[PDB]
Parts: sequence; C-alpha cells; structure tokens
Amino acid sequence: ASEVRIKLLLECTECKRRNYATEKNKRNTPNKLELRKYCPWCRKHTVHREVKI
Amino acid sequence: HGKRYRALLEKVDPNKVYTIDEAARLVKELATAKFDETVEVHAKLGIDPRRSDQNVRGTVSLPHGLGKAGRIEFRNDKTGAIHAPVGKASFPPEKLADNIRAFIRALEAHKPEGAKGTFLRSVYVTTTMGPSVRINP
Amino acid sequence: SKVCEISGKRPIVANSIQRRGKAKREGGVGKKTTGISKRRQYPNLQKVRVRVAGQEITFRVAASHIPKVYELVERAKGLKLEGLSPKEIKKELLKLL
RNA sequence: GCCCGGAUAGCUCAGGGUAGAGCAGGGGAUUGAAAAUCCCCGUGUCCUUGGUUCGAUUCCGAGUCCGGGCACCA
RNA sequence: GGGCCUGACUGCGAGGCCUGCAAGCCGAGCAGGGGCGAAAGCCGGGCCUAGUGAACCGGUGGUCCCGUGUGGAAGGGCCAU
RNA sequence: UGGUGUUGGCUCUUGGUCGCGCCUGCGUAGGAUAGGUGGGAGCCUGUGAACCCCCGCCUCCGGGUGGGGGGGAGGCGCCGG
RNA sequence: GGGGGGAACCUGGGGAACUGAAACAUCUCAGUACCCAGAGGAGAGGAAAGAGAAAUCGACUCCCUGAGUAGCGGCGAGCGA
Ligand SMILES: [Mg+2]
Ligand SMILES: [Mg+2]
Ligand SMILES: [Mg+2]
Ligand SMILES: [Mg+2]
Ligand SMILES: [Mg+2]
Ligand SMILES: [Mg+2]
Ligand SMILES: [Mg+2]
Ligand SMILES: [Mg+2]
Ligand SMILES: [Mg+2]
Ligand SMILES: [Mg+2]
Ligand SMILES: [Mg+2]
Ligand SMILES: [Mg+2]
Ligand SMILES: [Mg+2]
Ligand SMILES: [Mg+2]
Ligand SMILES: [Mg+2]
Ligand SMILES: [Mg+2]
Ligand SMILES: [Mg+2]
Ligand SMILES: [Mg+2]
Ligand SMILES: [Mg+2]
Ligand SMILES: [Mg+2]
Ligand SMILES: [Mg+2]
Ligand SMILES: [Mg+2]
Ligand SMILES: [Mg+2]
Ligand SMILES: [Mg+2]
Ligand SMILES: [Mg+2]
Ligand SMILES: [Mg+2]
Ligand SMILES: [Mg+2]
Ligand SMILES: [Mg+2]
Ligand SMILES: [Mg+2]
Ligand SMILES: [Mg+2]
Ligand SMILES: [Mg+2]
Ligand SMILES: [Mg+2]
Ligand SMILES: [Mg+2]
Ligand SMILES: [Mg+2]
Ligand SMILES: [Mg+2]
Ligand SMILES: [Mg+2]
Ligand SMILES: [Mg+2]
Ligand SMILES: [Mg+2]
Ligand SMILES: [Mg+2]
Ligand SMILES: [Mg+2]
Ligand SMILES: [Mg+2]
Ligand SMILES: [Mg+2]
Ligand SMILES: [Zn+2]
Repeated sequence: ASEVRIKLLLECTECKRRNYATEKNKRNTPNKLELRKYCPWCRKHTVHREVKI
Repeated sequence: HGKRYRALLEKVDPNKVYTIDEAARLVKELATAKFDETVEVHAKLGIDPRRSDQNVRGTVSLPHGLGKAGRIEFRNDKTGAIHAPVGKASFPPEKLADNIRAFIRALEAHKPEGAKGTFLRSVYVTTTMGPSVRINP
Repeated sequence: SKVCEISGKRPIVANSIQRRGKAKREGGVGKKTTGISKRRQYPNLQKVRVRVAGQEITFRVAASHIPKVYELVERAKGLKLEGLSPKEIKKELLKLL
C-alpha cells in the first residue's frame, strides 16, 4: 500500500454489510469499485460497492 | 396603526398561547374589516431554509375551507416560514379548527427526514387585516 | 494554615496525579499516569474578628464555617460575659459548639 | 482522527446583479544611459461537479488539491 | 491479442512440506452462490521464490451473545477490518 | 497565570444572548430606495389628510424614516402599461 | 484532674527505599520499616441511612470455609475481596 494505492472494503449493496476488503490504486481507478460478489448474509451474488475503510 | 386595529389589539395578549379552539372563537372578534376576511395560518418550520431535500411543499384538501372548495398548495419560503389560507372569517368556529388542524396535519406529513429542531418552532392564526395569536399546534 | 477553630478541619494529604493521553470515552487509547506525588490540601482558613461584650475576639476559621461564628455570637446574648478577658470569652463561645 | 479555512489573469491579490486592482509582458510618449514617471492594451467555467434564483465567483450539497489549527499514536 | 467476466469467492478441508516454539508453505475433495466454455473442464488472484510485524491497548461496520433486584441503558463479547 | 472563596458600597462605559417595540433592503425596465414569500379591493383622517417650521437620524445623494409646532379634507392602492 | 514510665500487642496522625518488574517511569516492595500522638490489660469495632437477590439475612469482633474465586492489572510483574 501507499497513499495512492489504498485499502478499501466492499459492502453488499443489498444488506449494507462490508464483506470483503481489498486494495486499489486511486489514481488508476478514481471511481468507486463495483463488483459482483457473494454476500454470505443474503446467500447470493450481489453487486458490492467500494466503501472507505 | 389605525384606531380600528389598535382596538383589536386589546382582545389578544402575546404571552398567552391559546388553543385551536380558543383562536377560532377570536377570529370573528378579529375580523373587523369591510369584507369576509380570510384567516391564514403562519408557521415557522424549524428546518434549514437555504437547501432542498428538506423543502416543505405540497397540498391539503381542507374538509370545509376557502369558501371563495379545498386543495390549497403551500410552500415554505426562503426563510423558515410557511403560510396558507384556512378559510374566510365567516365559517362557524367549529369549522375553522377543523381546517387549522387539518392543515397543520399536512405540514407534519411533509416534514423532511433530515430536519433538526422542533419543526413547528411556532404557529399563529390571524385574519387578513387583524392581529395574530400563537397556538398550541 | 492549620485548623478550623469551629469545624476542626485541618490539612489533609492528597496525591497530585499527572496523566497523559486521550480517555477511552473520547475514543482514545486511554490515560497513562506520568506521575503521582503527595501534596497537601489546606482548609480555606481566614480571620474573623467579632466584638462581644465590647471586647474583640478573633477566630481562625475555614471560610465555610464563617456564619457559624456569627451564630455563636448570637447565642452568646444570654450569657453572663461582661468583665471577662478575650481569652475566656472565646473559651465560653466555643463551649457552645 | 477532528475543527477552521484559501483556489478569482503570467505572479500576488480584494469582491446575491460586475468582473476587476498592483507590478510583470507589449505598444507609444520621454531619455546620452538605467530608471522613475505618463497614456493605451491584453492575461478568465472566479478549483470540480451538482443544486437555488429570472439569473451568480457570491447562497447551499458534494468532491479534488494545496494552506492553517488541535489532538492522538497500540 | 481479443470476447465474456470478478473465483483477488463464502462455509470447510483429507493429506502433507518445513519446523525447538510460534509461524511459514502446498493442497485434492464436499456444500453454497457464481464466471467462462459446445464440452472435457478450469477459476479460493498474479510463472515462482522478497514486497513484512506476534501480543497488548484502542478505532470503525456488523451480530444481538452477556447486561450486577427487574425492564432498558452504560459497558463488554463474537464476526469483519 | 485564568476561574473561584476570603470579597464589600457607589458610579460611568461596553459586548453576548433572549423577549418585545420600531426602522434599515437602491443591478437593471420603471411613477422610484421593490428584502422573501403569503393574504388581499380596500385602507388611512375629528383617535386630524395636503403641503409647511425644528428635524432622531439613515443615505446608494435621488430619497428613506420619525417624534413634534403650523394644519382643516384629501391622500394611497386594485386598475395598468 | 493532667504530666512520666511500660517487652511485645493496639488504634490514630504521618510515612520511605533497597527490591520485584531479569533495564524503567505507572505498578511492586507497602501503608511495610520508621517517626509521632494516644490507650490499656488489652486496643480497635459495634446495635444498620448494612448486606444484596434470597419474596432473604439481622450489632461488632475472631477462627475455618467460600478462594487464589470474583475481580484488579505498563491485562506486565504481580495484586486480591
Ligand atoms: Mg481479502
Ligand atoms: Mg487492485
Ligand atoms: Mg453469517
Ligand atoms: Mg493534580
Ligand atoms: Mg492505565
Ligand atoms: Mg460556602
Ligand atoms: Mg472530517
Ligand atoms: Mg493565482
Ligand atoms: Mg481476457
Ligand atoms: Mg464472491
Ligand atoms: Mg493439516
Ligand atoms: Mg510447525
Ligand atoms: Mg453454460
Ligand atoms: Mg461444470
Ligand atoms: Mg479448488
Ligand atoms: Mg504490555
Ligand atoms: Mg481489543
Ligand atoms: Mg439479552
Ligand atoms: Mg435480556
Ligand atoms: Mg443495579
Ligand atoms: Mg439491570
Ligand atoms: Mg420498561
Ligand atoms: Mg452495545
Ligand atoms: Mg458491539
Ligand atoms: Mg493560582
Ligand atoms: Mg474574587
Ligand atoms: Mg501514661
Ligand atoms: Mg504514656
Ligand atoms: Mg496509621
Ligand atoms: Mg502507623
Ligand atoms: Mg519523605
Ligand atoms: Mg522503586
Ligand atoms: Mg530503584
Ligand atoms: Mg529491576
Ligand atoms: Mg533485575
Ligand atoms: Mg538499573
Ligand atoms: Mg500499597
Ligand atoms: Mg481478655
Ligand atoms: Mg468505640
Ligand atoms: Mg440507633
Ligand atoms: Mg499489583
Ligand atoms: Mg497493596
Ligand atoms: Zn448482503
């Protein structure tokens, strides 16, 4: 990590629980990440949105 | 102020709060102008003026009201105030309190979801050319 | 500074505790005691001069028990005090406490 | 971490109706020179986006970035 | 190089490599819900081997476990970071 | 060194905040010094209009306002560009 | 009536350090040692503005147990109802 390659959580967009933590480079990727991922809570895939760690 | 108004002033007293019913009984005592005055209900929403999202706007279909049927549109001004016609000075007292109360209800129904303060910071009943009385909403 | 003549208060011993850090209540890691040490805490002693049977009597009393002195003077009304020296008047006055 | 804040032309800068000021650059006057002085001219999404108003650098939401402040660091 | 994608999964994990401890490493297979593919199948990040830091204290999002007579609350636990 | 006790009297001047009263608001079109909406065809005058004398002033220089001395029936809107 | 004495014991007012933490500062040693005041054959404490969950017990002191429990703790060393 650095100040530019930063850490982040992914929050299930349906139930709002943070389920995955990952990293990205906020220069190379100024937009908030969107990714389909498996929410254990909803037991199904679900688009997750980057949320400030 | 004119003698005519100076007169009315006596039948008021600021301190006192009054009640929807008590105010309805005064209206008539306060409508001394040569025509069927109105009444009006001035509030004072305790929300942030310069904004949006928390903007109070809408309509209400008063059961009696106007007599000039219902559905009045009201919208908070740039300040924290909101005003609306509740009927004409005529209307039997037990007919206004029904609207005053029916209008104030709509206001609460259109309170935002993000508002700080007691919302109805203050409320008053009046007439076109008469003075005014605070009220316990 | 010593003792209250009325209330009996005398200096107590206290610790002066230096701390550091942010209290847990304020979302901090907690408070660290960077030093403890003994100090003294004195009664707020003060002089009170009252006239009683035309002699000047004077008390070392804690501020808090000041009006108590004026109370003692009041209750001294029904007292055969005249002619006495300051000392034995004061003696008499305290006997009422 | 939180609180206060600045972004307006090449540089530095004041400001619900608007867009300017200082010297830097250029043209001209003047000069033995170097200046100082004097006259004219430029050099703008007024940080970004979104929302008020008939409209806005001006009010508000949100961002991006430097500036300041306070505090904490297992 | 291109197309479609988010498996840079959740719950586990037979069996091992390494090893004083603690750690480090590799892992088939089963379930859930998926991606790509006609299919066989592959996918629990990256050809590999560096890119790291035990506890303690504490922040935040969850869960609704405990709640000092009782109901709450304060404060903690658990999961995630 | 701030607060506070021991610590009191009388004055003069200030700021904050709350309640009431009153006024202050000038792009540009324009009767001309338009706060914001809302009510609304009448309202002001014997509870003294129209200009006047002193003006508390406020000023964007045109005016805005205000208590009083004169004063003895018209001013101000809807209209409508 | 006091005063002064008394081996230890006792209660009240003050109150260390080495040491332990394999350094050290919070913490430990320890309210110990020691100083001082007082008491007496003992002293202290004592008839609930108590415990604390039992719809309960019933002053205080002392022993056993509860218990190295509950807890406290640079959650370290340790401390400890
Ligand atoms: Mg991860
Ligand atoms: Mg990445
Ligand atoms: Mg779960
Ligand atoms: Mg201190
Ligand atoms: Mg501590
Ligand atoms: Mg006191
Ligand atoms: Mg912040
Ligand atoms: Mg600049
Ligand atoms: Mg590809
Ligand atoms: Mg997944
Ligand atoms: Mg194994
Ligand atoms: Mg091993
Ligand atoms: Mg298929
Ligand atoms: Mg398959
Ligand atoms: Mg596999
Ligand atoms: Mg530690
Ligand atoms: Mg923790
Ligand atoms: Mg529970
Ligand atoms: Mg419960
Ligand atoms: Mg309790
Ligand atoms: Mg409870
Ligand atoms: Mg309850
Ligand atoms: Mg909780
Ligand atoms: Mg919790
Ligand atoms: Mg001091
Ligand atoms: Mg003082
Ligand atoms: Mg003796
Ligand atoms: Mg002796
Ligand atoms: Mg002692
Ligand atoms: Mg002792
Ligand atoms: Mg010493
Ligand atoms: Mg030591
Ligand atoms: Mg030492
Ligand atoms: Mg040591
Ligand atoms: Mg050692
Ligand atoms: Mg040493
Ligand atoms: Mg100790
Ligand atoms: Mg005996
Ligand atoms: Mg006793
Ligand atoms: Mg008793
Ligand atoms: Mg200890
Ligand atoms: Mg101890
Ligand atoms: Zn979910």
